[PDB]
Amino acid sequence: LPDSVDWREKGCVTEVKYQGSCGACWAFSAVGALEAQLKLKTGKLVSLSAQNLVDCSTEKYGNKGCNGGFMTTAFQYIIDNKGIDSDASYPYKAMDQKCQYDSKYRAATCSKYTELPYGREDVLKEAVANKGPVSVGVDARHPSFFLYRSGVYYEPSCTQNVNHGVLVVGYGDLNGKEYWLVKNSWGHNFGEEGYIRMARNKGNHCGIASFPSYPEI
Ligand SMILES: C[C@@](C#N)(COCc1ccccc1)NC(=O)[C@H](CC1CCCCC1)NC(=O)N1CCOCC1
Repeated sequence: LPDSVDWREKGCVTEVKYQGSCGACWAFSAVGALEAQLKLKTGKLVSLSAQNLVDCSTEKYGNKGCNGGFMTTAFQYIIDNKGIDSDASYPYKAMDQKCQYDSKYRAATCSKYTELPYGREDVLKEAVANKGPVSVGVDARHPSFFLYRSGVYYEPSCTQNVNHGVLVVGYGDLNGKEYWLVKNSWGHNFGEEGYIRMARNKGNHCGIASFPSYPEI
């Protein structure tokens, strides 16, 4: 496997989004993963509608919109629905709205998704290298997480009790510290222009490899 990977260098990652006061991290995590697959398949990089997921992949999928959801059930919604609209056609309002999906604005489809084995960072590395960005959940409730600015994030108080959906778009080594390159959805003001390098091969730090999954087209 390559020593380092950065899907941003392959034009497979869209701009960092700002979720605001709506707990739609799971939706942003899901579309980010599909966006990479879409690019890989069609050659075009297009942001997908996180709102579409918020408004439509709901109760039947065990999701609660601005109050939380799952990346895997979101993927299944896209599969069941036969598509997801583009972010441009169905803009993010950081609010729970009535489902307004319209296939005339479909920008991607999904045929299946895969959930990686719990806590295996070697398997996650392989997926990130061979398949593309992977949706994951991390424990982001520690004060240090919000204040992250640079370097490789390592928080002794972190746990494998995950609560925030984000996206791994690569991995590498910085000054002797292995890391996972994570795309967040708290805008460009957060961390490194919206990204955070989280400790890798440090005993599944913050549960990063606890619940990984990726979709395919
Ligand atoms: C709302 C949230 C998103 N957005 C942020 O959580 C609160 C929070 C606040 C600040 C910093 C970190 C986390 N999380 C979710 O949507 C998480 C994502 C999920 C991803 C897979 C692994 C488990 C976690 N889901 C979630 O909270 N629910 C799942 C569905 O029922 C409702 C609750």
